[PDB]
Amino acid sequence: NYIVPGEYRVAEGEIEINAGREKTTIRVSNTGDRPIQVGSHIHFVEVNKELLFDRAEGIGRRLNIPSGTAARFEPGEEMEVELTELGGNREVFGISDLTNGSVDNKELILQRAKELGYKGVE
Amino acid sequence: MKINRQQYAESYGPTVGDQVRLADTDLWIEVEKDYTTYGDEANFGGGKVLREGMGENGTYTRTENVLDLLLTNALILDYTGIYKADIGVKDGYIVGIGKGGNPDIMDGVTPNMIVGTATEVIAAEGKIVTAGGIDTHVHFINPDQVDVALANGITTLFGGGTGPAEGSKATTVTPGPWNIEKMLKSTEGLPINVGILGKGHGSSIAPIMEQIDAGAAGLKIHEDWGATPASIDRSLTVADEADVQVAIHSDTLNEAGFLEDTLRAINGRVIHSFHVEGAGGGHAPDIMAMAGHPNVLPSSTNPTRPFTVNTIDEHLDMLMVCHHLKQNIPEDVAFADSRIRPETIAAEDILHDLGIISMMSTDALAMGRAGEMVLRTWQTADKMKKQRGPLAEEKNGSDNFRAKRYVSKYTINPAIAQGIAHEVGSIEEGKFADLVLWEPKFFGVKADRVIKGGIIAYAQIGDPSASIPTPQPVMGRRMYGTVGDLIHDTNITFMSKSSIQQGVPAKLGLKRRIGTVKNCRNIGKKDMKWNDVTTDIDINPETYEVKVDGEVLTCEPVKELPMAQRYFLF
Amino acid sequence: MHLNPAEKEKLQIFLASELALKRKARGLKLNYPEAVAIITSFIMEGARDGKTVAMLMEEGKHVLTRDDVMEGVPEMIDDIQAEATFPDGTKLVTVHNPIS
Ligand code: NI
Ligand code: NI
Repeated sequence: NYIVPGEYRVAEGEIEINAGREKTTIRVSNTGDRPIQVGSHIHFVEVNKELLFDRAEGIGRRLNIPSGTAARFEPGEEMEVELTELGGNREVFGISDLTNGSVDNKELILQRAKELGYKGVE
Repeated sequence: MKINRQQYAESYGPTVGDQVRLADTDLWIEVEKDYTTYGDEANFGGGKVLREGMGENGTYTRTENVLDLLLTNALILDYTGIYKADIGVKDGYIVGIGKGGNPDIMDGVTPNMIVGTATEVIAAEGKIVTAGGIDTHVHFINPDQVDVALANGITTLFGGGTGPAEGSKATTVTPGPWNIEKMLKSTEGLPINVGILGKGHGSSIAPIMEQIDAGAAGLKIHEDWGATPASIDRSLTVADEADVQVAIHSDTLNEAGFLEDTLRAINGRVIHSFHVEGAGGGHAPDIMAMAGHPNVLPSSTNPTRPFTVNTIDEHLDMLMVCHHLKQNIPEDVAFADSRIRPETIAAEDILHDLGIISMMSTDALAMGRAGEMVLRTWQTADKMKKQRGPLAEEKNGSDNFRAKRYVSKYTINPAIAQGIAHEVGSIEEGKFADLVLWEPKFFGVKADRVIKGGIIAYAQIGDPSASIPTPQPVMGRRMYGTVGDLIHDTNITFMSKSSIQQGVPAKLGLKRRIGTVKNCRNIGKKDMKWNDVTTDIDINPETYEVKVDGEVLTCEPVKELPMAQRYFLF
Repeated sequence: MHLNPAEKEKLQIFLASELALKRKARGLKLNYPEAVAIITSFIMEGARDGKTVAMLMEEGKHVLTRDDVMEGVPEMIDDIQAEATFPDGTKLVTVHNPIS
């Protein structure tokens, strides 16, 4: 019968974030010398250049992590990260200036990434 | 990706089905629906979602659906319902309830709630957001009382007064066009929405109506100025022709007639009954029967809310507002006995719980407390939940119906009564951005934040000379929304249609926003929210035994209440 | 005295803590504001006495116990932060769950 002011009585079960979206699992390494934290909603092909992964897999995708959380990559280490598709109009403007438009133009995005030497571009 | 409900409630706030306890009371509010998409929640901070190229859109300008303010992950408690949503505010007006974010990368974003370069983010996660309380019974006596209202989530003050004057100390009346103009000029420095009530007394139409033409937002009929049937008739005629509300403080002495004569004078017209119970003032002792009429909108002052052991003893010595009494005079002692009847207060508790009394008010500094309307409203709600038990419409062990019924008693019902519902009163699209953010442990006691017109006007904030805002002394403080010419843009001065048309704001040089008082004479008891119950109330002239539909009305006073010594130093 | 507004505000904390101590002396259970004031004044007095920030952050958890405050108060006070003038300058002290 203990009472605590402003306490939650949450329901039972869990809740799935980003339901009904395609999921991928990719291997990401940090070849730099400083830690790199990646946000939940940032477009994954425009992440730091020092990040080594299959960049073509990062097009139209973001980290499938709880909103507001980040994934940490220490120097010289590798992680398995789950990526989920973006939503809405599927357009990305800004960040690294790699897309500035619809994310469907894959080959143009990889060409731009290779122009600035992003690691992992085939 | 699984997330347990505890972590989600800790991060973004309670979701559908999660219940929150209101302060230290026994009331649990359960979220009915959520407008956000799981995994796409909007939050602000380093590495969070709302960033350029991310949940914030860095392409569109201000005019292209980009908001001016976004309250994120808010827990809206309103007469409409209890649900989780994000609030968009543009130009100081609520332009959307739903999911705000970046339409290019997010799913289900409300089209007009795009987060852009002009957006300012306020984190409402873990907080309860309510509409600013409306106070229709305010005696303008002390300029310091405004903050006392703001600390309790009150954003509109309706009433009259010219300061610590006897007529102002007794009645909510700003008598005369000159005094109305002076008070309207004075309101330029009050960081709160203001409505001014005139003197609704006189045998002729013109003296009353010139007050309305001068800027009065309504009329007050008090027994101190003489509540004769002629005054009621003239005031109601003026209100009907000018479309303003009339507040009645009936004749306690029954000098010119009983309650039936007053009802005949009203003649089925829409009137607002101040302190309908009677202890504050009214026809001794059957005034509360007014609460049973469809054309009467009943309210109730706070000092009798709820019924406590000390309520009877405290109220005896506070009667001096109307006129002073001596303890050894046979007549005035009899006046006190017939004025404070414990049976009427016990019945008023249940009437509030039964949806018969529709509104709540302070009637401040005139046998009322300026900053206890919400506090005493929720204290009454908790006491009635403890005594009468759950209502008929309740389900799932939640108090959603009771919360909706009691929140309407000081948010939307006063706004509908005064005709200002189109601007303020509830969290709806197109309404003024008057919001109050409460921490669930301080809900109804201290307002965490008070935002007026899209700008934070009041805040429970700490030391101004620290590295961060949190360190002690945390106290209520006026924010940048009450500094300089900004005080003119975040506040509304409600005035009559005739005064607005005549150019009174321009003639007086008023810089505040001007609100129109309209749709007052076409409403009734059924227009109230969750409190549209009309019945017959029998008050015994001998024993003051209040009866409804043949059953007695009484409750036992409570020695201990929530929202109490646990929170207040004194 | 040459008082900036900081001292004017913190004198109120000192007065509130003095009232709280007076109430506690007669066996009263402290509520949220008296407990907050007492821990804040203890922090400030310790800072004046020359204690380091770490020492104050430690001992702030033992000035009041769960039995000296009313029902539900310890859960209300998640943390207490106070800005005080240590010998090296003005510094911030944060005590997490000061009532155990
Ligand atoms: Ni009155
Ligand atoms: Ni009054």
